[PDB]
Amino acid sequence: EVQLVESGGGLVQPGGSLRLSCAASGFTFRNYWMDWVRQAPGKGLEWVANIKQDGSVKYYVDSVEGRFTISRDNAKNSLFLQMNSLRAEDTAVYYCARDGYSGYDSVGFDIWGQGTMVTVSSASTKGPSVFPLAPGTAALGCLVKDYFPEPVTVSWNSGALTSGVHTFPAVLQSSGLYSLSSVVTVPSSSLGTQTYICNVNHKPSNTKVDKRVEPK
Amino acid sequence: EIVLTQSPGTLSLSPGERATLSCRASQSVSSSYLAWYQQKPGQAPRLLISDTSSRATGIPDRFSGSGSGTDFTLTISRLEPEDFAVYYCQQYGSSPYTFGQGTKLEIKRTVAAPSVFIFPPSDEQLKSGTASVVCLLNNFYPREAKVQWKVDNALQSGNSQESVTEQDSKDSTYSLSSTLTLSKADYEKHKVYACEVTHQGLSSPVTKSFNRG
Amino acid sequence: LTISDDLGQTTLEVFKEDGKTLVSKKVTSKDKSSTEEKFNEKGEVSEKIITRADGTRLEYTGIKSDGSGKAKEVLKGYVLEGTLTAEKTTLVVKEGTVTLSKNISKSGEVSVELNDTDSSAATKKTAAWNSGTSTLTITVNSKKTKDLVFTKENTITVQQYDSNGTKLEGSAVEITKLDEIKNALK
Ligand SMILES: [Cl-]
Ligand SMILES: [Cl-]
Ligand SMILES: [Cl-]
Ligand SMILES: [Cl-]
Ligand SMILES: [Cl-]
Ligand SMILES: [Cl-]
Ligand SMILES: [Cl-]
Ligand SMILES: [Cl-]
Repeated sequence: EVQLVESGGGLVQPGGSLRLSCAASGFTFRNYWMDWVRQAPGKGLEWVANIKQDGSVKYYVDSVEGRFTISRDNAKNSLFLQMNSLRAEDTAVYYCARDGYSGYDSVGFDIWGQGTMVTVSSASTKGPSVFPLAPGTAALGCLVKDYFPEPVTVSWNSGALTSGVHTFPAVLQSSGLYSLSSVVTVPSSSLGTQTYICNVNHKPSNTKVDKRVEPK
Repeated sequence: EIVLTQSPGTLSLSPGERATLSCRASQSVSSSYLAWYQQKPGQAPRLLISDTSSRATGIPDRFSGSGSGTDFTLTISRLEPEDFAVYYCQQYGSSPYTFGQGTKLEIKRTVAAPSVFIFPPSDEQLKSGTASVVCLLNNFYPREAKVQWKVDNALQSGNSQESVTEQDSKDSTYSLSSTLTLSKADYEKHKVYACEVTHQGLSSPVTKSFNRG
Repeated sequence: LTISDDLGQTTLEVFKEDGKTLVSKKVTSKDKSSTEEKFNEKGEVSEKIITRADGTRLEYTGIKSDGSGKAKEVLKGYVLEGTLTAEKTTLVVKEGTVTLSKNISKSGEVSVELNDTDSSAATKKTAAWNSGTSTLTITVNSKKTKDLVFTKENTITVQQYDSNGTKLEGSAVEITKLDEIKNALK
C-alpha cells in the first residue's frame, strides 16, 4: 500500500537549520517525481521544492532559494530537505508529496504524508499554568496560559466526560506564548453531585496537571 | 507566475444540496495541468480531480470538474456531511505550482443564538499579577458574532483575544471565546466587568456582568 | 466490425441507423495501436485519436468543416498542445520571448522550429533543424548551446554543448516534465 512518513521537524531558533526526511513505501520510488509542500498555521498550501526521478533537476520557490536543498536516495527509498538559515516565516507543516504524473495519464499530486510541524521562534519551551473557571445549565472550564510550543491536549474526567466539551484553539499572546481554554456545559443540578477533573498534557515540556473546578 | 483565485470565501450549504466551486486564473491554464484538492481539518490534503476530469482512483461520482482556459469549476452534486472540508484549486504546469487561497465548505443549519457565560479571574491567578476574564459563547450559528468588553461602562479594545471552534461534528454549531487580559493592579481599580454579545439569532444584545466579591 | 484478411485489424465501426452516415470507428492493429474517429451531422471527421505502439497518443478534437481543429499530443510525463490546419499541425511551447513549435505534416514528416522575439544580438536564441538526425540545435551568441533530438520513441532528449560549442558533453538526458522543456528555452 502506498504511503509516506515524514520526520525531521521540530522547534528551532531563527537562523538555525534542520533536515527533513520522507520514507516511501508501496510504490516504485525511482519512477516518480517528488515535491515538498508546506502550509502555514491557518493558511493555504504553498509548494516548496521539486526533484526529478534521478535528482538531477531541482526547482524551488523564490522565497527558499539559497537556503533549502532537496535531495533523494532511490536505493534507500527516502527523500530529504535540508533547510538552512531558517526564518520565522518558514513555520509550517511540511508535506512530502508524490508527483503522480509519471506516465501518459496526466495526474496531480497523488500522495500526501502526515507532515511535520516545524516552528521557528526564539521563545523557549514553557509549561502551562492552569486556572479553574468557576461559575438551568451551568458552565465550567479550565484556562491554560503561557505555554510554548503547541500542542496541548485537554481531557475531562480522564476522558469519561466528552459531551459538551469544547477545547478552544490556542491563541498567540503578545508574549509569544500560547493560550487556550477548555469549557464544559453540564446541567446545573449536576453541580456538587459530580466532581470534574480537567487533565492537560504538554508533551514538549512533559507537564501533567489535573485541575479541579468547584462553584465556590 | 500564475495566480489562482477561488470564489467564494466560504459557501454555507446544507447536506444534499449542490455546491459549485469556481477557481479563477490570472492567465490561461491548460486543461491538462489543473487539479482539485480536499483538506479536512487536522489532516493532510487529498487529491480529488486531475486533468479537470480524472477523479483520481477512488473519488465518487458526486465530485465533477469542468472548465477551460481562464475559469475552472468543481461541482459536488449531492453533498454529504464528510464533504464539508476546505477545497483547493491547483495548477501544475509551470513552476511555481500555485494553489488557490481555499474555500471553506460549511454546513448551513438553522440560526442558533449563543449561550453566554462570564468567568471571573481565578483567585490563584491574581497572585501572579495577571487577571484573565473570559466570556464564552456556546453553541451558536452562524460563526459571525460580536463581543465587546465594558469595564465600568467603558468599551475595551486591544486587551482581548478571541478563539473559535470549528463546526461541530454533531450539531454543526460554533463556539467562541473572548479573554480580557489585564494586570492585577488594573483589575483592582475597577468594579463591574461586563460582556456585551450581539448575534444574528439574538433579537437584542445580551450582557453578562459581575462585581468583584 | 470488419476483420482484415491477415487477422490483424479489428475495425469497430458503428453506423447511425441505416449504413450511410458514420458515427464512430475504432481500428486496432496488431502492434497495440488504435485510431478512434468520431463524426458529425455531415460525416466529416470530428475527432481523431491515434495511439502508437508505445502508448503515446496524438489526440485531435473539435475538427471543423474547413479542416481545422484542436491538437494535443500526450506523452510520458508531459503533453504538447497546439492546433491542426489543412496544411500541418503545430505544437507550441512558450518560455519568455522564445516559442518552440513542433510541426507534424500530413505525410508524417516531423519538423521543429524555434523563434525568439528579443532584439538583442547576444541573448537571442536561434535553432537549426536536421531532418536526418531529427535534432534541433539551439544557437546562442553564434555558438551552439543545446541539442534537442526528437527520438522515434516519442520523447525529447537534451544534450548540452561545451563552453565554446565545439561538441556536446556528458550524456544526453531525457525529459519527463513540461517545466524541463521551458527550462531549456531560457
Ligand atoms: Cl527571499
Ligand atoms: Cl541529489
Ligand atoms: Cl492526459
Ligand atoms: Cl482530507
Ligand atoms: Cl444541472
Ligand atoms: Cl481558507
Ligand atoms: Cl467571529
Ligand atoms: Cl506552455
